[PDB]
Amino acid sequence: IQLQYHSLLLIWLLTFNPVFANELVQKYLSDFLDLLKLVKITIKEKVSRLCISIILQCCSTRVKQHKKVIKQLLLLGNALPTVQSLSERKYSDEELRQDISNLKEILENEYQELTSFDEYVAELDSKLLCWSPPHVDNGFWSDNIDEFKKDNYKIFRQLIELLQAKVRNGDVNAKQEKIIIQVALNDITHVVELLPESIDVLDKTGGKADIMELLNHSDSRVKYEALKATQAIIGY
Amino acid sequence: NGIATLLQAEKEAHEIVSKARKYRQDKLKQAKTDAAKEIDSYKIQKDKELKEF
Repeated sequence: IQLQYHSLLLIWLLTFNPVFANELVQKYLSDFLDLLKLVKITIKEKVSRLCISIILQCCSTRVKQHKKVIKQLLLLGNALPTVQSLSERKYSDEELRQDISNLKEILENEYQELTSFDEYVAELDSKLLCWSPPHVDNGFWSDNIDEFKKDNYKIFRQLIELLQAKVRNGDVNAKQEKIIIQVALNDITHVVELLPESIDVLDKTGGKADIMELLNHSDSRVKYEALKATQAIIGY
Repeated sequence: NGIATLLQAEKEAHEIVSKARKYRQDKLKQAKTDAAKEIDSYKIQKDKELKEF
């Protein structure tokens, strides 16, 4: 615990300088998420305050690309819900509580400009999908069908590439990998049902072959998702 | 799936058959123009005889 507190203090001191904070922001994209997880797990007021200060310094306006860093953190590390949970939780330390409130306000301001499309884009870039509410939201798919097909179906091509990578990674058949594969299959089925012009692009890019290969997967959920995608493709 | 790939080939064959069927309609349209030209040629020949008269 003492070593972790000293490391957090050193990280905050380094992040005090905006140049060093900006350099460390790109050094580890998951550093903010790890710090937030440690702050949530740790019950020490001083450690939580140090973690909050370090997180704020990374997203501070002094550091370069402050808005971009804040948006990336809120999109990838789920900064906004974590800050909302921390604000709901009661902290004995007054300085730590004030830092948590400031971080929550910053996260809310960053998420106000952001939308579900930005979150979907970040999830696609990170190649991580865990059945997001936009995936199961019919209205979100209806309002984002044109966006997916935009730029010569750039989003559709990215989804096809992610599905191909998951199929290549399907040998491991990990639980997270299986969930990602199922989410990708559901997204492909939605993008085929709505604006079927992307179906031809997916077929040219081997999306149909990937779905057929996933139809023989050992996992029951993956097989069911692949069967549903095939039915949406040419099935009744 | 190997069977699914064969089904895709059947779909491609159906698309090829559909393209051939569409080509047959285009070929019929091309033959339709030739048939109309023959009818026009007969009328032109009759008109030429009237001009000669």
